[PDB]
Amino acid sequence: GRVFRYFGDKLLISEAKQSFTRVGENNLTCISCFQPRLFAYTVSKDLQLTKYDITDFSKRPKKLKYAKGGAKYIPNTTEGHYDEILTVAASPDGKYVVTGGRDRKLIVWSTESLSPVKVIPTKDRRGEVLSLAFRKNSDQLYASCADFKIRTYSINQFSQLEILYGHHDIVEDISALAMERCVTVGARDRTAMLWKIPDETRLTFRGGDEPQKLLRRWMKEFFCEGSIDVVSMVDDFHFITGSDNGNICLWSLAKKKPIFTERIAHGILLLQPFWITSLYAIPYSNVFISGSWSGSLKVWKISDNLRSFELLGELSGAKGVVTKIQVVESKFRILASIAKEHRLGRWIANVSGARNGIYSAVIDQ
Repeated sequence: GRVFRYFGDKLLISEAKQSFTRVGENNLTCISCFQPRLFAYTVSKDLQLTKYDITDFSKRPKKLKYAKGGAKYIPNTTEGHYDEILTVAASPDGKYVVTGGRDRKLIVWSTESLSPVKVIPTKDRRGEVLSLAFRKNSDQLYASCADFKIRTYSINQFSQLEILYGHHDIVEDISALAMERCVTVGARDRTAMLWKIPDETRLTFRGGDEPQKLLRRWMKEFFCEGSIDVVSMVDDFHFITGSDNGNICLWSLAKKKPIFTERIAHGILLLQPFWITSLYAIPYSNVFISGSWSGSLKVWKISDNLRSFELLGELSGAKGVVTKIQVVESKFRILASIAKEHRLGRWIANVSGARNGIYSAVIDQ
């Protein structure tokens, strides 16, 4: 279960085909893609869940069906959303799509009819759902929540399996592959945590390095980190994080500190760095994609020795706040949800080219 996909150098990024599709909704917060006919699912603060056919890389995402929630659904076990949907994940088997958000509910819908087949409450008055991730090739779902807990589920049992404890702030983002494990990030706790579910153990990785101290040890020959916001797993032994100081860090499970750091990865604009608001490592490959609100999607390549990563290129048609990135293949198709606002309501001054919809990029070789 390690990195074996080396197509980073092959990618024809400079000649990528770019498109954008407007939606009549406000503020996409997440996008989830299904891969065996390929599908995408989008959720919005406007309480809309939408399904797209994305199998034809020649044409933009084709809208198939939608379901909108609303005030009607105030109780929390009703089969509809009544507060901001923050996250969406498509089940690996093609049968289910599950949503969650500020109304402290998981709602699992059938992909067939886009109808709610099960509603599973978190049962906590602070348990907002912030992020979802299925174990790959499984029905095991992991939901990171705002009450500092990660909840696990068996989706074809429609039940809650257990609860994981460790974080000391909201668990903003969570990533999982094929193993029965997951990575989470705790925002202001400035930790990433690796949960080995069957071993009942957990690794803890710490950021939040004092700049004066960093400068002090750099003189042996920058920007304050206040939150680690995003995370993505590249293989069963490595992962990447993104912070609100622009840092993209590569971590190995064996090391306490990051094995590599690219500081202010999306630049600045006395000095303020662009946050990393999106991060997706395509599983077991040497490429990952990063997003902010700086107007482009940065594609990076990891070294074959896994000790560094480097800038492959930029996808510059991606104006707006990138809230989520997914990658599908047949040819790579990058899909990214673009909003005028940050998923969680963090305040963003002047977003250039603010807009609502889905960015698509098709890359060859």
